[PDB]
Amino acid sequence: VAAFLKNVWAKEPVLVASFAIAGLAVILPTLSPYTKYSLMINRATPYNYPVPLRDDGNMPDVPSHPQDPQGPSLEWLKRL
Amino acid sequence: MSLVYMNIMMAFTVSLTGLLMYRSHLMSSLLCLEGMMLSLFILATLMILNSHFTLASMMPIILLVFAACEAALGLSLLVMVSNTYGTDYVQNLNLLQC
Amino acid sequence: MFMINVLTLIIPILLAVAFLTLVERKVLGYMQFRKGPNVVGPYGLLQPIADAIKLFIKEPLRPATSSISMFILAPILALTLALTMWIPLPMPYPLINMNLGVLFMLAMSSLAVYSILWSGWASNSKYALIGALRAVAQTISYEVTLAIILLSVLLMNGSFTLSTLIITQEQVWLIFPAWPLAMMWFISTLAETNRAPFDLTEGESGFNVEYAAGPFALFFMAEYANIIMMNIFTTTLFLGAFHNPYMPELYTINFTIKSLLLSITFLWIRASYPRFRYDQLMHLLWKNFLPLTLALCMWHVSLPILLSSIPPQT
Amino acid sequence: MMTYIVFILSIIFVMGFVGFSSKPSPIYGGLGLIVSGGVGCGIVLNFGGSFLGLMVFLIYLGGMMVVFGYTTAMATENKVVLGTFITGLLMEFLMVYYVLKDKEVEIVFKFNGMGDWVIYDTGDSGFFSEEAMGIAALYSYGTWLVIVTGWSLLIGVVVIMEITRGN
Amino acid sequence: MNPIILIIILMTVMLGTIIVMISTHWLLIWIGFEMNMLAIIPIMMKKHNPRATEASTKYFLTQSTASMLLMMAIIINLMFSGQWTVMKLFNPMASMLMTMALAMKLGMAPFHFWVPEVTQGIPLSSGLILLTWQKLAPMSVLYQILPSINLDLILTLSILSITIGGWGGLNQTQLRKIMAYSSIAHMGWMTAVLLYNPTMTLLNLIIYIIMTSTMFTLFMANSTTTTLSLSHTWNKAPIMTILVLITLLSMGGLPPLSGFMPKWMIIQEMTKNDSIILPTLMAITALLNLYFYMRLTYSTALTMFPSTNNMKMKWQFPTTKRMTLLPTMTVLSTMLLPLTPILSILE
Amino acid sequence: SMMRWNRERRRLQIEDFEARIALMPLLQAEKDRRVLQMLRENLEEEATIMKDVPGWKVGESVFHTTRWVTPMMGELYGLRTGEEILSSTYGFIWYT
Amino acid sequence: PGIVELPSLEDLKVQEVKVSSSVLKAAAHHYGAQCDKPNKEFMLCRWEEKDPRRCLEEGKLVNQCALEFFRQIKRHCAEPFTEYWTCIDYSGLQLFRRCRKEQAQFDKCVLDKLGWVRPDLGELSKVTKVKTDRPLPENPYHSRARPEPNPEVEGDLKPARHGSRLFFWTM
Amino acid sequence: PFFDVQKKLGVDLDHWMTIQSAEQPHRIPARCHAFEKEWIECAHGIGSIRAEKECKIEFEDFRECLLRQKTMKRLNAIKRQRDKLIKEGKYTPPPHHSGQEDLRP
Ligand SMILES: CCCCCCCCCCCCCCCCCC(=O)OC[C@H](COP(=O)([O-])OC[C@H](O)COP(=O)([O-])OC[C@H](COC(=O)CCCCCCCCCCCCCCCCC)OC(=O)CCCCCCCCCCCCCCCCC)OC(=O)CCCCCCCCCCCCCCCCC
Ligand SMILES: CCCCCCCCCCCCCCCCCC(=O)OC[C@H](COP(=O)([O-])OCC[N+](C)(C)C)OC(=O)CCCCCCCCCCCCCCCCC
Ligand SMILES: CCCCCCCCCCCCCCCCCC(=O)OC[C@H](COP(=O)(O)OCCN)OC(=O)CCCCCCCCCCCCCCCCC
Ligand SMILES: CCCCCCCCCCCCCCCCCC(=O)OC[C@H](COP(=O)(O)OCCN)OC(=O)CCCCCCCCCCCCCCCCC
Ligand SMILES: CCCCCCCCCCCCCCCCCC(=O)OC[C@H](COP(=O)(O)OCCN)OC(=O)CCCCCCCCCCCCCCCCC
Ligand SMILES: C=C(C)[C@H]1Cc2c(ccc3c2O[C@@H]2COc4cc(OC)c(OC)cc4[C@@H]2C3=O)O1
Ligand SMILES: C=C(C)[C@H]1Cc2c(ccc3c2O[C@H]2COc4cc(OC)c(OC)cc4[C@@H]2C3=O)O1
Repeated sequence: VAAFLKNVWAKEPVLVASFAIAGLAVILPTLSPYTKYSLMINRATPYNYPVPLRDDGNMPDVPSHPQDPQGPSLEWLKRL
Repeated sequence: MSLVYMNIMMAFTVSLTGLLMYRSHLMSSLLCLEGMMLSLFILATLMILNSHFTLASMMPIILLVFAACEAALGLSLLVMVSNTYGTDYVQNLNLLQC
Repeated sequence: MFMINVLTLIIPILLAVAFLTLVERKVLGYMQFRKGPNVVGPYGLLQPIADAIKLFIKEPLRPATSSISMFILAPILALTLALTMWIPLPMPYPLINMNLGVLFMLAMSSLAVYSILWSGWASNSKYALIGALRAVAQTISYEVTLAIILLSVLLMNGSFTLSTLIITQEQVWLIFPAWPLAMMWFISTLAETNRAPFDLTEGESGFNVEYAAGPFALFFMAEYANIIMMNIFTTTLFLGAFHNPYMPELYTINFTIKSLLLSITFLWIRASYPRFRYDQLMHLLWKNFLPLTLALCMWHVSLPILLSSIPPQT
Repeated sequence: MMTYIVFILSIIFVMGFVGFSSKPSPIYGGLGLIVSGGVGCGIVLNFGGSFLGLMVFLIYLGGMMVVFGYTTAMATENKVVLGTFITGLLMEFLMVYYVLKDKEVEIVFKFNGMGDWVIYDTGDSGFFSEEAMGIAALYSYGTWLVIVTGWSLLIGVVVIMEITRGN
Repeated sequence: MNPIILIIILMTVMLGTIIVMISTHWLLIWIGFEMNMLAIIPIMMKKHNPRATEASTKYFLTQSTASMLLMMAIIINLMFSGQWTVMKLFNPMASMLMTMALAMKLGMAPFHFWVPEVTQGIPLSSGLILLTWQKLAPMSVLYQILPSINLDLILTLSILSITIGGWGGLNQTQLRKIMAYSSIAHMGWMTAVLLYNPTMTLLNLIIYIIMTSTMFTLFMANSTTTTLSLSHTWNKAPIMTILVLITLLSMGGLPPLSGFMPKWMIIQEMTKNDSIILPTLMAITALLNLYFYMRLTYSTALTMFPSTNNMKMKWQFPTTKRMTLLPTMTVLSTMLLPLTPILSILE
Repeated sequence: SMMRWNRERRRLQIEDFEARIALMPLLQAEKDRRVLQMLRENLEEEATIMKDVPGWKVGESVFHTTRWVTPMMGELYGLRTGEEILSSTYGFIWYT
Repeated sequence: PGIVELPSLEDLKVQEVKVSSSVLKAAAHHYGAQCDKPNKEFMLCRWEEKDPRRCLEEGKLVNQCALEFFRQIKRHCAEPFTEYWTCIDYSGLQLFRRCRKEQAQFDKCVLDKLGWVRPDLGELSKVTKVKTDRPLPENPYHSRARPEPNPEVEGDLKPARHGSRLFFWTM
Repeated sequence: PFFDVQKKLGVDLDHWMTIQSAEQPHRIPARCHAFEKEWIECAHGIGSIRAEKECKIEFEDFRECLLRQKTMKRLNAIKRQRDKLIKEGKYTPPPHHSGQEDLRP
């Protein structure tokens, strides 16, 4: 497992670097803890208007103002 | 309807009649075929951009890619004819009449 | 007022290309333990002027051409494409500020092979046509790695905008996270412009040996109008300078110095090595640059996702 | 005159196809198709399809017609041509005279004769090109499309290497 | 050709047909036809001789022109409907262009002029693929757009295909051209009953595929491409002459064989719809292809022939050729008429 | 360094988009009054032009529905000069 | 069909916010903070009615509350706001990031003289709820009656009466 | 044949690019989103034969949103009568349609 690897690193180091970088690019997003935050930032980016809801009477988790404490927050992004 | 669509379809029909009955170089037939593809690209692009139908914006690229691959395939056939007769004259392609 | 901006773009391009010949001959002279031109002007400064006037009053061939019209269209397309590559270049502000300037420059540089192909058509010499086909296959080979390296870097840019690429490198040069891309990019731009060790138009007779001094001076200068541009493009792409919006000439002096050093680096490469054999640079592209470029394209796809560093879309 | 510029390009586009479907040679046929690709690309760019216009320049002209001119160089070293050219040109200019004197025409479909600046939309799209985000959707919404296209291109490589071998 | 690469390319042919069969979006229909053409081009160039290159170039040009007309039809559908569902079309111009394009992909008249040539230039297995598997996808698209198909166009194409497939095979001594004009005639028989009952179209398609598969499998088993080499079969293997006898009698439509099954049902589904003259002259023309089948088996299959001395060497060796499904396909191509109400499984 | 700076740039992009969002109701109100202004002006000029034509209903909807349809470009800028037409139809496309 | 109803020109007259885009962009965070309620009543009415003719008066309230937003800047903090939107106005992309000290002066003077807290990262993009008194549109698309669906299949499945009934096949 | 593998396996291969009313990136509406939605909700489940005759008005509204033939015909009529009254001289353009009024917002 190290004789063939040293042999291909002595003969074809271009392809060894190629397969190694490709293998890292495949497997490493499944091991990184920051891959969750990529998804989280790309859904926190407001391309559209936050269309308001008609207050039916019972929506406690919806704020009545942007500065209200309920709703989604981005303190995880301001800290990181 | 739109007036530019008439010109793009007329271009398509011009290159379609250029493909059909001339009996000339094979490369000229492939050029007429890719002119047909070009007019299809322009027409699909103007319709999809006109209607603001966002998910079909990737459609003409698909229409490009496949057909350009198709074009590559045609050239290889031509090259095999160009490795058989020395020319791409389509009247050399008459072995299979009998 | 916009026409004044177009002229102050394109006339100093031709002047810089003219004096690049002097810089080439002088820097190649001192690296070869000799001098370059110092007789014709003071310190050789009138050598490109005398050379351009000398070429413009030689007799052209006007040979038996397979096409007269493409013999005319090859210098016109060469100069027109060589001048239109400069119009989205942000230094620090571009002439044409477009959202897709990178893809524009990629497409227009892909259009430059028709000059080589039509110049091989227009000469009746079949060996000049062979050399033109080898030059075209060289250029379309290295356009592949240009496209993929450029895509991998624009995955860190966030857009196809060339002026965004200044905002991208406000903290660090983009040669630090992308130096393998930068070195394959630099050698690939060297192979785009038919520049040594990748030139195959001086020895085994090139595609433009049919042209003599009327169109040739134009072809040549269009060719060097690409070279500076590519280095300027490399300067925008991997060596992004500081931009103060209240003093834009800080960026203009900084990128100008870096682009001069990179064009001199082209001159210093061609004076240091022998040429490739033709299949050796085909071996260099298809078997050495292309697997690494695909691997690093996978790495620069997955890397901003795994570091939570996806750049902004706008 | 500037309001009809898309229309003007379209006329050249039609002319460009009659430029090469008359077929004096695959050389000049390729030249006419390259000029036609440029002007139809200008048509595409004038509706806001900037990425699709640069796909015409990068892939159709810069990628594929290069290979057509290359094969025309390497493999392929009047009256009918000029007659078909002037015939198609007379047909197209009589169509232009009809649709400009009438502002209405019917060859196959019914076509308006005003400019196509009227048929646009008056809104905005915020901080993105809609066409750019629709092409970006190829990787998020277009999974099966990417699969079949990549398999077709891999098969295309395999098929070219099969039939060009001759063994 | 490398057998792994051959498996991959045949799976790509099958995959393109499957993508045309299952997809709801017209672009994926077009993609499946592009995939199918791009994959089938090496199957025709398996032996690498100039006749196969001519045949593949002609097939490429016809299927490429058909694919461009198909995409123009899809694009006019997008103009006049703003959508992409593979269902009925929303413009008679798109209907005409897509019917023309599918007629070019099937090889129906007046676009029949490649089917006898291409089938002649390619081997028997690739001709089997061309005349059986390449019919499945355009018949599926015609099956799904039949609310928009113009009746006069589809019947003109159908009867023109039946007449040209009838009067084109009378002159033929090559077996592949006989199968190709038989293909054109059977596609006319499938598309004339399409707007009346599409289940009988599917019945004709399956019975045709069985009989054509039987004929090409017997051709590969005997290595005969001409009439005269087919006549030299009784002195080598006598049962193979019996099987090409019964299968060619079935393809013309003799009772009580199974190839009488579809077209009789087709006549049975055209008189319900008060069309009497059209299936009458349609089967009049089918009597001409049955008639040259009866010359091509009476004069040159039954009554035994002058042989050659080298055939007496070939008596000492049995057939090691893999005659895959040949007895099953021969039983199904002849003895299936008592199970004629099996057609309801295709509803 | 590119990690820290692209995270900073995403925060700055969210700030720009929220400035846009906060301005969007005022822009929506002005845009609504803009298009109703242009339609009312075109309606009055149609009422003073289209009296010679018999059988003409001024302001007649071409749609069978009674739902509000977003005004087309040639509906709004149909009776104005070619400079404003060219601006509103190719300004963003032709801008630099 | 019918005549499309349009409001008169007096129904469209309101005092316009005649300030530049860099002026609007400079005060945009405090605008979204302080002018929340009429803007959200308008955008709720605008996505619900799907018709701008039914959204004029709420829009006027927007143009009533925006002007009172700027007058309240002009009475108190005209000079730091002017120094701030001038710096916003210099930039071709109108960067907030080039203008942080002028932003700090404007935010300081606004918090001192008006008590306004600038919204944080992630607040103005929230989906908020709006309490209005106007009724819910029962048919915002003006859709007519949908066609009645075809009758579904019911009844237990019996065998075929004497089989296929195909000419002589008794099964 | 239409072997509906996508519904049998419950997978979404290509239903998403099929209509303009489907889920778009960033909630971008098409220009005829409402018309196509109305026509699709009319013609749903009733079959194509009943849809061609019972959903004619929605389909005409949607086709006229797509092509704008009636709107361009009306603009042609108004612009042609306006050109005739300009040539005769019985009409003059107002200052808000000649470009002399410094637009509203
Ligand atoms: C408690 C639980 C357990 C109880 C167990 C009870 C049973 C114990 C015994 C087990 C064995 C049972 C056998 C099957 C049941 C009886 C079948 C029967 O007689 O059907 C009468 C059937 C009609 O008579 P039926 O009075 O209406 O029905 C009386 C029964 O109730 C018949 O029933 P059905 O009324 O329901 O009939 C239904 C319907 C009745 O039919 C109809 O409604 C009319 C449609 C019939 C088809 C017409 C096609 C005409 C064009 C094609 C002609 C082909 C060429 C002729 C043959 C050449 C050689 C292949 O059938 C069909 O449509 C199916 C097609 C005919 C299949 C007949 C069975 C064949 C099995 C053996 C095959 C060997 C070759 C036979 C002849 C092949 C030609 C048919 O007769 C015919 O159609 C004529 C053919 C002769 C019948 C086959 C006799 C089977 C045994 C043959 C032994 C000798 C073999 C010699 C070597 C091979 C030949 C070279
Ligand atoms: C843009 C600014 C400037 C950029 C730098 C360029 C300036 C200096 C230029 C010097 C003169 C060059 C003249 C042209 C030379 C052309 C010939 C040449 O060099 O060919 C290239 C040669 C080709 O090989 P070769 O020609 O030497 O050998 C023959 C080939 N074999 C061996 C197959 C027989 O090398 C390359 O292709 C390398 C390209 C860059 C590689 C980048 C590697 C990145 C490292 C990743 C990590 C690796 C560690 C292991 C894994 C770790 C994982 C965590
Ligand atoms: C799973 C990860 C992702 C994999 C997919 C992505 C790959 C990215 C790079 C793309 C490369 C494309 C072309 C690759 C061709 C490979 C086959 C090959 O080159 O074989 C021939 C070669 C002998 O060379 P020869 O035939 O003589 O060619 C002329 C040069 N002398 O023989 C060789 O060079 C031997 C090659 C095999 C041994 C390479 C081992 C590299 C190990 C690196 C560390 C581990 C990486 C993890 C993944 C495992 C990779 C094996
Ligand atoms: C033998 C024939 C002669 C050969 C020599 C001469 C031709 C070759 C050299 C010239 C090549 C011309 C290329 C012109 C188009 C380049 C692509 C392009 O325009 O991209 C830039 C830009 C896209 O970016 P974006 O920011 O989205 O646009 C502004 C929107 N905010 O888009 C824009 O900014 C859009 C601006 C409006 C539309 C521009 C259309 C230009 C004219 C059409 C092409 C004319 C040339 C035709 C021939 C091409 C080559 C064959
Ligand atoms: C509603 C529609 C849904 C779908 C329904 C199903 C449709 C089925 C259509 C079947 C089409 C089959 C086409 C041929 C088989 C495909 C692969 C192939 O070509 O195999 C032949 C193979 C080639 O091997 P090779 O070495 O190249 O041979 C040259 C000779 N030295 O090997 C040989 O040449 C060996 C010789 C014998 C080959 C006989 C193959 C018979 C295949 C057809 C079986 C009958 C059809 C299936 C049942 C009816 C379905 C409708
Ligand atoms: C553009 C202007 C102003 C003039 C100057 C000029 C030309 C045209 C062509 C050339 C040129 O300058 C130099 C001259 O000398 C060498 C000598 C070389 O090698 C000794 C060499 O090798 C590539 C290249 C060259 C240039 C060359 O070709 O027009
Ligand atoms: C040469 C070909 C293609 C055909 C035509 C033909 C044969 C073989 C044999 C004969 C034949 O012609 C027929 C003509 O008329 C009847 C009519 C008959 O019955 C109606 C009848 O019954 C056995 C027999 C006959 C001839 C007969 O023996 O092969």
